[PDB]
Formats: sequence, structure tokens, C-alpha cells
Amino acid sequence: MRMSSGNIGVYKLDDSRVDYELARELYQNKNANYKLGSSFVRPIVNSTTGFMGVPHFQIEDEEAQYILDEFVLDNTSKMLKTHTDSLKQGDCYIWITREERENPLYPDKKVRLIYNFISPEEVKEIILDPTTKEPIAYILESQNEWTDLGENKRKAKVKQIITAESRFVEVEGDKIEGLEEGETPNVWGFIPIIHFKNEADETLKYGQSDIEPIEPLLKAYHDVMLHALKGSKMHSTPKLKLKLTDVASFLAHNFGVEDPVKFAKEGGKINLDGHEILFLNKDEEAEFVEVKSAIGDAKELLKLLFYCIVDVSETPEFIFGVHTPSALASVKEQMPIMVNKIRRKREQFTNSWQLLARMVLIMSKYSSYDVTIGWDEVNPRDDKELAETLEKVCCALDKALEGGFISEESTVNFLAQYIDTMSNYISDDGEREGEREKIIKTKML
Amino acid sequence: MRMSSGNIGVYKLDDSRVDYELARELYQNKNANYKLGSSFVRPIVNSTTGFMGVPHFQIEDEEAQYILDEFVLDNTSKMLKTHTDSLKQGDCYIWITREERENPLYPDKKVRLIYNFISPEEVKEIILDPTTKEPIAYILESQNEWTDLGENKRKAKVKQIITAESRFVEVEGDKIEGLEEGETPNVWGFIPIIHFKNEADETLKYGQSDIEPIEPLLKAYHDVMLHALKGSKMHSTPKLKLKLTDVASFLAHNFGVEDPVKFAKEGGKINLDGHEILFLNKDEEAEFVEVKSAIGDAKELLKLLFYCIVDVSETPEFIFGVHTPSALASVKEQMPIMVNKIRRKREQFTNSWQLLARMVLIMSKYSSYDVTIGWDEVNPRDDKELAETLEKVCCALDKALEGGFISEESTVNFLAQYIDTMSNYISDDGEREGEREKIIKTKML
Amino acid sequence: MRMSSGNIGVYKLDDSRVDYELARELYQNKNANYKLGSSFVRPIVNSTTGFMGVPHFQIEDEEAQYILDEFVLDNTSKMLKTHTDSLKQGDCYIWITREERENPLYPDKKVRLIYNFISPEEVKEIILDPTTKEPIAYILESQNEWTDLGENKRKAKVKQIITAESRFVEVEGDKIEGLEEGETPNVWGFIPIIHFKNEADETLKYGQSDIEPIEPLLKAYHDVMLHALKGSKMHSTPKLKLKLTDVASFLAHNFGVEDPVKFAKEGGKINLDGHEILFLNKDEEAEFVEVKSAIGDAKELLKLLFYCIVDVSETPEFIFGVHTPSALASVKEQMPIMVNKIRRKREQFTNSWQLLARMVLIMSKYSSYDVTIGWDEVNPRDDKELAETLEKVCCALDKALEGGFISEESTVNFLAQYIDTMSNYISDDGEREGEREKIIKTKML
Repeated sequence: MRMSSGNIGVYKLDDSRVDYELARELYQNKNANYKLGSSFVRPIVNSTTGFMGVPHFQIEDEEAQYILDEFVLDNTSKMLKTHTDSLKQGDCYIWITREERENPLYPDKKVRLIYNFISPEEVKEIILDPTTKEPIAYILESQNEWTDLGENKRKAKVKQIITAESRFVEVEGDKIEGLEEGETPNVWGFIPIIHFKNEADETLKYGQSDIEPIEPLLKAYHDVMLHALKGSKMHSTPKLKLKLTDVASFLAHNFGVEDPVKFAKEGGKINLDGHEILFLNKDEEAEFVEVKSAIGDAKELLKLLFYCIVDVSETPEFIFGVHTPSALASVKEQMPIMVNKIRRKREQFTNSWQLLARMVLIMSKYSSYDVTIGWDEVNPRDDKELAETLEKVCCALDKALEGGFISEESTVNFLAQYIDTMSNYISDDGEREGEREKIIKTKML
Repeated sequence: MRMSSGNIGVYKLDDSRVDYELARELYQNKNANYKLGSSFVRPIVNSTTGFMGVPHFQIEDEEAQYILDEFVLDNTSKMLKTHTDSLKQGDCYIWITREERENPLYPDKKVRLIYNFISPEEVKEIILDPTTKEPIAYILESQNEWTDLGENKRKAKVKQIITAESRFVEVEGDKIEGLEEGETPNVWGFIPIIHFKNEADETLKYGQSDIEPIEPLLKAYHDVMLHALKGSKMHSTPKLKLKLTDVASFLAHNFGVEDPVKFAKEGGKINLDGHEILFLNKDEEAEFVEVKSAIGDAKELLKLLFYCIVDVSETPEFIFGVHTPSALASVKEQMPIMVNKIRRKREQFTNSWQLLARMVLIMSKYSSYDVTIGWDEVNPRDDKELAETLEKVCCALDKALEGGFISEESTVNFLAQYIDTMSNYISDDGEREGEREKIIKTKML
Repeated sequence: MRMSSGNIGVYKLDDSRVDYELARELYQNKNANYKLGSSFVRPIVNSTTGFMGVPHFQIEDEEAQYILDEFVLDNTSKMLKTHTDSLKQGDCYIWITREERENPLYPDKKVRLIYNFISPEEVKEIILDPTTKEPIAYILESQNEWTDLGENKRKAKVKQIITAESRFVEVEGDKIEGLEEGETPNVWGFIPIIHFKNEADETLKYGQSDIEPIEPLLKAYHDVMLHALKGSKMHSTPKLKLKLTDVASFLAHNFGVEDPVKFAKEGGKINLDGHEILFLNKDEEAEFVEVKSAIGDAKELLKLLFYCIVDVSETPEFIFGVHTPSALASVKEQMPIMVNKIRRKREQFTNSWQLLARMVLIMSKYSSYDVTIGWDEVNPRDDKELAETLEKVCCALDKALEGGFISEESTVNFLAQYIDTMSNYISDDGEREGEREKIIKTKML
């Protein structure tokens, strides 16, 4: 809607966050006022998270690539959990920590880069640079109640500031052995905590959960559903009606209810087996009092709400073919829409994953740190078709030889692309299988 | 829903558990309050735990690979049971114990690693590291009520704390031969139990069963079905009706019910055959009183609940093709949804399986301890198609020879992948066929 | 449903077993309260038992394989019997016994390893080690009533404790010549009985029958069907109604019934041929008292119960294509669901079959006892496609010869796989055919 240039307010960054507890309730379908309506929260998030894979950290430096694929082999599942937590909660905070601790469970692995999650509830506030907008400190706070290795109960309200040059930690309550109170220097001059920001906006400080647009529609669907269920349970079964000369004598003779009022107060419910008959006088009349459809128009409204919910999330409708089975005829036909959605979504996080890869390389001299990220195939590229292209290019090449020696570069690049596509296993997430095959090939020689 | 950042409480990890007895009863359809509604539990869990097989522990070391595939041959069934347990209860526990006990039933396998299970009801609490959330002690408790080899009954309550440094065990009851009471040191400095976590959440302590979101929907389905069935049995059959001039004379003459109040109070019932004719006087009338629909509008609500339940589980629709026969038109068309779900689901446990592989290698020098995990084929590629890819690569290769000798690495890698895919038998669990053929080939030479 | 950590009881292993006699009644459809409902018990069990074949005992030692295929050729039928008995009853106990007895029916076979069944009713109780949970002693008890080779009737209450070191047998009543009373030493240090445990659980002592989840649904279906049949027989036929000026004179003139009351007491049923005509006066009126549908809504509820029962058993719909004929359009499309189900089920028993194979090897020096088990093809692997892969790999091989001599190993392994698949006859159960062909080839030379 139009507005005049002189009737606008001043910009103000949005410090508001998602109701993380409510979001996790709706993902688990636990909130009482959304249980029926929150059925669609799980499929959208699960499908979106599954269809986008994990970042393929590609770097031209050999050692940097080795370190990156080591981290991937360590923490691919945690990367997937980062994706789903960022989508579900909007903000998922990842901490990478360097630990040199010795334990027998890691005989060869002396030093570990620990992929440590931080729940969004832990981050009470983030210090932002007014000018460059790079975060300057993280005010982590959490209640850490825990049990002793014997029997004692131990409570502690721990909070800690994480700054680039150092981190300041203090605890109120019982001793925590692993944490050293006071300030400790940071081994590097940057904060190792990467904040993934789902659905980030230039006018917002935090990330956004994908549930938030559809939540009022979940409320409407839940309210309509519970109203329909209540009305059905009230009036679906027909209410047999008897017009009797004498109700009291009737009840007394049939079922021995001498005190009908007391029977009503006592919740007295009469036993009917099903094969009954009505022996009535001339003027006595018995009829069923029945409704055509106790639901009313609720089915059409629920259908409309389902369509609106699908539209808001713009998910391809083979996810929700239970409502529309005909969409399942060609899911491959629907796959390009999923490709569009996943392409749009991967750009939200690929920058943060570049930052995380850069920090991982820094936390373990390389010729470069500018990682470029590939992604898993939404719909797999056919290896037979790719090999057909390879053979067709090869036979096309080596003919009309005036083209030059760039044919060799094109052929080796295409061979590398085919090798990457085929070695990666379509049913297996990520590119851990490629690194595994490379390691096995190197060892076997 | 949005909220101002400064109006949220303190983070606290949730120690709550899943109702395990209720979960397994619903899985067995035993709960009276959920007998009708629990019909959807089994197909969800079974399809999920089946369409993923078992992890394929890959390691470049020959000795480690031999240990791992021997372990797989031993406990593939128990690993599938672990998958089922994790999907059902939400939290599963595995306890590998190295036993050198000699019995004639294993003349050759003197030393055995006993893949033993711990119920989620066995464990009373887990002691976690406050700084890393790593388990530092397991709190087990259980009653061993058993029968003596004679005719005596033995009631034994045993509690045992397992720690990385030692294992403590005490029994309050009759003696048990196998257990040495008190603290016994652990031969290795790590806890020999692995805590599997289904649907892992950062803020939770125990994994979440996938039944939990659908439980309100199962309750609603049971309520609707029970109400509909009761209403039908009450009213679905018609109720004949006789408007007579004098009921009591009619009863006395025809059916011999001389005292009708006694007959009704006594619960007596007249017999009929159906082939009856009504001879009535003029004033009296006799008509049927019948219901347009005893169920009312229950079928649409049941369909809606079924749709919501399938959406919550995000299960493929061919799993419930009875409700939607159109879904059975092309199961392979819906298979990519299953592949996506399995891709998302395998990562929930692959980290714990890596930990198990690392430990069992430790429990029984090796050049590596970082096991990279493969998996069974969700939608296995045609061996004819794979051979087409191999032949097409081979013909494309060995032409335009400027590429180099990397063609050898590419083709041997592709041949290894082809051997893995072809030897891996699709219709049998795991890769016991590959190891079996390898061992038989080695013996045959 | 969720619950707090400190509000759980102490774990107890469940000693409950299946109501075995009730289960065999429902499989035979003999239980009065389940005859109509238990129609679905038979197809589920039969389909599951058929679609999974018999274990393919594979071992790399030649003599061990020879003994295993001898046992297979002897007892494939009894192994299928073991499968179906475990499926129906939940717990089927197998006894392997060694008998040297001479009889002319076995001229060349002096010593026989008898495949002897034990019904679950015979096993009163099983002694368990509290630590390793291995069965330590079987308390078999059974009444053996039998007849003489002449005319005498014989009765004997026999029970026998079977332990690893020895088995102790006693009889109460008439003599049993074949059984030597008192203790007799065991030839080996393990019990000669194997327990197959369907649907075993770590919280359950015994197995469970797959009828048990559907049993309440069987009750509901039976009750609804019986109520529907009763209502139909009561009211489906129309009840001709006559409003008569003088009913007594009417009856007397039509059918000579001088005393209508006595006719009613005598069960007097009038004879109507069908081609009747009513000559009524002006006042008199005759009408039919007919119902739109005496059933009401029972068909919809029965359909819902059928869907729920199918879902609980998660059987592919071509087993029940009679209710949904459209599922039979492509059973091959439904075959992967059966593959998934059979893969899941085979893991329940393959461990016990490995135990039985090892034990058969022990009771008849070998280089190994760790038998690996294959299984029959759910849907057959096409021999034409397999040969296409063989030819395609062979032509792909022997080109770009830098790959090495591993091509020979790959080719011989693929040839062995093809030979095993083709020699085994699809329409005939088991792998007796491969052993028979091998024996015939060896003899013919």
C-alpha cells in the first residue's frame, strides 16, 4: 500500500527472538493448543532438512581439504542436526572447541576439535558492533544441575562471556571441576562460536523458525478440528427419542429406576444391547432424532487451511499426498520445485558454513582459506547419462584437431565431475564415502 | 510466535524420560485405552527400522576390518534390534562385554565380545560431565527374580554403578554365582556402555520416541472409533416398534411374558426367526424406527486423523495403501521420499555406531580408529545399470590418452564400488553375503 | 508420553508367555468368540512363513558345509515347520537328538541326528543364568497317554529336566521302555535343545505370537460381524403387516387356526407359497414393514477394522487383494514392501539358526563353526539380467589392463553368485536343489 516519504518511521533493528520452547513443543506436537494443528510442522522441517545435504567443503589446498573432510567424517550428523535445529528454532549456535585431553577411547587422537552445540536458550544476548555488525561477545547463561558420581545432588547457575581475545566464566553455586573460574585467554583473536541464522533478514538480529508463518494457520486448523470432534462426539450418534404416556412408570417398569432424579444425579447410564424392540400403546411414539452431518462445513474449511499451510511453506505437495493422492503419480515431475526450494534455502546457510570451515582451518599456513561449498544432489544425476555425455564428448573430441589442447583440460574436468558424482552414494548423506574410498585406495595402493 | 529477547527464563536440560511401558504396550497394541488407536504404531516403527538396514563399518586397516566384519556377522540381528529399540522406546543402551569363559558350545571362539542389551528401565540415572555432557558413570538397578536349578525360587535385587575407572556391583537378596560383589576394576579406562539416542535433542537427556508426537492423535482415533462402534452396536440395527391397543395382552398371548416388569428386570429376551407376519387390529400400528447413520460423520474424522498421523510420522503413503489404493500405483515413485527419510534417520545413530566400532576395535595397535560407516541400499541401483556405467567408462577411457594414469584409479574405484553393490545381497540384511563370499573365496584360493 | 526421571519402577523381566492353546485355536479359526474375526490370522502367518525360506547354512569348511547341507536335505520341511510354529505360537522349542538305532528302513544310515520338536506347552519353565541369561536347564513336562501294540491303554505323566551336564528324566505311571529313568549323562556340555523366540524383546523372557497385537481387533471384527448377522437374520426379510377388522376370524378362515394363542405356543409357522392375493374389505389394510438397510453402518466399521488389522500386521495388500482388487494391478510393485518386512523378520531367527548350524556341526575338528546364513529370494533375481551383468562385466574387463588380476577374483565370485542363483529352483523351497545337482555332477563325473 502506498505511503508518502515523509510519513515513515526510523529504522530499528529487531532484537526479538523466537519462542524456542513453543517451537520445540510444536515440533514435538506437545502444545495443547496446537496438537491437532501442528501435524504439519514435522513433515515440512524433516523434508527440507533431508533434501538439503551437508556442505561439501572444497578447497584447492590439499592439507586444508584433508582437514575439512576429516571434520566432515567426524561431524556430518552434527552438521545435519545443525541444519534441522536452525530451521526448527531459527537460531542454532555452534561452538567449536579444541581439547587435548587424554582418554583411552581416543588412543591415536590426542587433539580433538569438538563440535559442541549451544542451544538458543543459552545465548541470553549477543554483543553487536554498531558499525561492521560482527558480533563482539556472547553472554551465555545456563542452569547446570547435575548428579554426583556417588549420590549428591549439585546445582549451579553458570554464565560465561565469550569474547574474541578472551572468555570470562563465573559460576554461582556448587563447584564445576571442568571449568576454571575467572577469565582465561582466547588462543585466537576471534570468537569460535558461529551463529547460524535461518531465514536471516537485514532488519532482524536473530534467525527465524520456518514454523512461524504457518503458526496462526496451525491454530486455526487445531481449533476447527477440536470443535468438529467435540460436536461429533456430542451429536454424531443418533439420540433415540420416546414420546411416552408416563415417563416415570415407563422407566420403573423397564429398568427398575424408581428414583429417576437420583438416577440422573448418579450418572445412571442405561444398558442397551442393540437388539431392542418398542412395545408401545396406541398413541405412544418413538423416533430417532438424527442429524444429516454433525460436522457441518468443517471439512471444506480444513481443506482450505491445509492448502493455505502448504502454500505458505511452499513445499512440493508429494510430501502431503495423503490429502491429494494424485500428486504421487509423478514425484519426479515435482522434483524441480524441490530443487528450486532447496537452492533458495542452501544460500541461507552456505555463507555461515564457509565461515565455519574457515574457522576450522584456522583452528588446526594453508595457501588459502576461501572454501567453496558444494551440496548433495536433490534428485540424483544419472551416472549412465553422465557416462553417455563423457563418451560422446570423447568421441566428439580428437576430431577436427585445430581446437587445441584445451580438450584435455575439459576431459579431465568432466572425468573429475563424474568421479565425484559416482563415488558419492546417493542413499548415503554427505561426501564421507568419497573420502573413505580415497583413503582405502591410498592405503591399498 | 515472536517475543522480546529479555523476557525468557534460564536454560535447563530436561531429564524427562519416555513412558517405556506405555510405548511398548502401544507397539504391541495391548493398552486398553489405545487398542484401536495403537494400530498405526507398528507399521511406522517397522517400516522405519526396516528401510534402513545396519551400518557397514568401513576401515582401511585389514585387521580392523576383519574384527569389524566378524562382529557384524555375530551381531547383525542384535544391531537391527538396537535400531528397533531406539525407534520404539526412544532410548537404547548397548553393553559389549569381553568374555573369555570356556564352554564346549564354542570350541574355537575362546574369547567373545558379548553384545548384551540394557533395558531403558534398567538404568535409573546417567552421570554426565557438566563441561562436555560426556557420561562419567551409569546408574543401573534391576530385580533379578529367578529360579534355582533345583526347585527353589531366588529373589535378587541388584544395583551396579559402571564407571570408566571401575565397575561397582551390590546385590540385596539371594546369591548370584556369576557376579563378584563390590568394586572390580575395568581393564580399560572407558565406560563399556553406549547410550543410543533416538531423535536427539540438544536440550534433552534421553532420546525421543517417534511414537510420542502421534500419541494424542492415536488417543483421538481410539476415542472416535470407540464412540462410533458403541453407537453402531446401540443403534445400527433397526428397532421394531408396535403401537398396540394393549401391550400386556399381546405379550401374554404371543410370547407368554405373563409378568413383563419381572421379564425386563430379569433381563429375559424373546426369540425370533425373521420369517414373521404381523396380524394387527385396525387402530394399532407397527413400523420400524431406523437411523440414517449410526456413525454420524465419523468416517471423515477418521480419515482426517489418519492423514494427520501419517503427516506427523512423515511416512510414505504406500505403507498405508489400504486407505489410499492409488498410492500402490507406483511405489518406486514414492521411494525417493523413503530415501530422504532414511538419509535423515541414519545420521541419528551413525555417530553412536562409530563410537561402538571404535570401542570394539579398542576392546579387541590398529593404524586407525576412525570408522566411516556405509549402509544398506534403500533403492538399490540395477547391477545392469552399474555394469553399463562401468563399460561406458571403460570404453570412454583408454581414448584421448593425454588424461594420464588417473583413469586407473577411477576405474579400480568404480570396480570396487560395483563389487560392493553386486555382492551385497539386496533381500538379506547387512553385508554377510560379501564377507561370506570373501572368506569362501579365500579358503578356495 | 513424557515423565520425570524419578517416577519409574524397577525393571522386571516378563515371565508371561502366549496363551498357546488360544493361539492354535485362532490359527485354526476354532475359537467361538473369534471364528468370523480370526479369518485374517491364517493369511498373515502363511504369507510371512512362505515368503521367508529356510536358512542357507554357508561355511568355508568343506566337511562342515557337507554336514550342513545333509541336515538341510533331511529337515527343510521341519525347518519350515519351525518357522510357522514360532510365528503362530511365539515360542517353538527344537530338540536335536542323536540316535544310533538300527532298523531296516535306514540301511545305510546307522546314526541319525533327529530333528525332534517340543511344543511350547511341554516347556513348563526354563532356568536362566542371572548374569549371562543363557538357558541353563529346561523343565519339560508332558502327559504321555498311549496305547499298547495289543489292546491295553497306558497312561504316564512324564517330566524331564534337561541340563548341560546331564538330563534327569522321571515318569509317574506306566512304564515307558525307550526312556531310562533317572539321570543320564549328556554327551556334550550344552543342552541339546534350541529355543526359537519370535518377536523377542530384552524385557521379555519368551517370544510372542504375531496374532496378539491384532487379537483385540479380531474380537471387535468378530463381534461386529456377529451382531450384523443377527440383525440381518432378524430384520432383513420384510415383515408383512395386516391391519384386520377381525384377526381371530381371519386366522381361522385362512389357515384353520382355531386357537391363535395355542398356534403361537406350538411354534406354528404358516405356509406361504409366494403367489398370494389379498381380498380385504374397505377398512382392512395390508402393508410391508421394510427397512432401508438392516445393517445400518456395520460395513464401514468392518472396513475400518480390516484396515487397522492390515496396518497392525503391516502386510502388503496383495495378501488381502480381495477387499481392494486395485492392489492386484502390480504385485511386483508391492514386492519391495514384502522384501522389507521379510528382511526385518529374518533377523529375528537368523541368530538362532546360526546357533543351530554351529550345534549341528558340533554334534557330528572343522576349521570353523561360524556359519553365515543366506536366505531364499523373496522376488527372484532374473537370470537373464544376471547373465547380462556377467557378459557386460566380462567385456568391460580385459580392457585397460592396468587394473590388475583382481578381475579374475571378481569374475569367479560373480560366476559363483550366478551359479547359486540359477541352480536353486525358485518355485521350490530351499537350496536342496543345488546340493542335489552337485551330488549328481560328482557321481556322473
